[PDB]
Amino acid sequence: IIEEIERDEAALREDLYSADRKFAEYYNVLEQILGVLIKLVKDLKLEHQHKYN
Amino acid sequence: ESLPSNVVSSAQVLANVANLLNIRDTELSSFLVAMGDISLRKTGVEEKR
Repeated sequence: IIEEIERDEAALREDLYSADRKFAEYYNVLEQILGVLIKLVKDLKLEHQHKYN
Repeated sequence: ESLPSNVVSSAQVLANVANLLNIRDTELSSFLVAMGDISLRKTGVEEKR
């Protein structure tokens, strides 16, 4: 029961715990799809090529 | 012949280690907190959020 309070808090946010981890686990794996497209203009590829065309 | 056999062996068996933090009344401290909220505190939000 003493640790059930922890379950009443840690397991209360257990879905909140894991979901935030996977909402933070995608900040880098998505960076190779979501974060490369910002890089795709920040790598000067389109910045020079909007001017290149 | 009855101090260790009866009153020590019945009053203190639920007084030594077990009921220190969940039986603070006759039998109800678990009912309203442990059974009451400590069973339900997670249930309060862990579906809404």
